[PDB]
Amino acid sequence: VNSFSGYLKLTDNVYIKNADIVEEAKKVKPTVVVNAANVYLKHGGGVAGALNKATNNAMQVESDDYIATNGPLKVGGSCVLSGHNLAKHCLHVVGPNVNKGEDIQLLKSAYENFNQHEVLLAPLLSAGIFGADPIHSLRVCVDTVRTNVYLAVFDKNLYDKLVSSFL
Ligand SMILES: CCc1c[nH]c2ncnc(N3CCC[C@H](Cc4nc(C)no4)C3)c12
Repeated sequence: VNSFSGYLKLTDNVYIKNADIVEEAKKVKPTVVVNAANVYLKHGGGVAGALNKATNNAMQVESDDYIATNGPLKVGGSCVLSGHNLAKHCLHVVGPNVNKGEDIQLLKSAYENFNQHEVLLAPLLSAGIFGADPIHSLRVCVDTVRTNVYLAVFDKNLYDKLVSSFL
């Protein structure tokens, strides 16, 4: 038993809700919140900009130190950093950005990072400003992630299309 509420169960291990991941995060304090990161961990907009703003820019300060030490992430890769006031940990995962021409097949690799964590609060990778089809992202998610994932979908209209179209 865990503390997530109001989710619809899609599969054995994947759940979905219409929710603001920031507000969902501040209420659950999950062990892991996933950030929709880029390779530079520049949290300017989308999910990342929202999570970072909610941390009072502390996520960005920590991220800049991480990059200065380690260099950029790989597309499809991830790193674990602090969750600040939102979660114990933030898993920054780099899905491919279609608006940069990155290979959508890397989306499966991106979701594989979720399997290193037993339970996660997460957005749909490569959705939103990353330019992928969210219906496809949900499919790859269901077919790749084996751990328990609670997907927060900000847009109510999108949430309903994803549920109604889910096979
Ligand atoms: C500000 C956006 C936001 C606020 N609060 C949220 N809560 C859940 N999801 C959210 N996003 C919508 C946009 C796309 C994003 C997915 C994705 N961005 C990139 C790059 N690649 O994928 C997810 C949000």
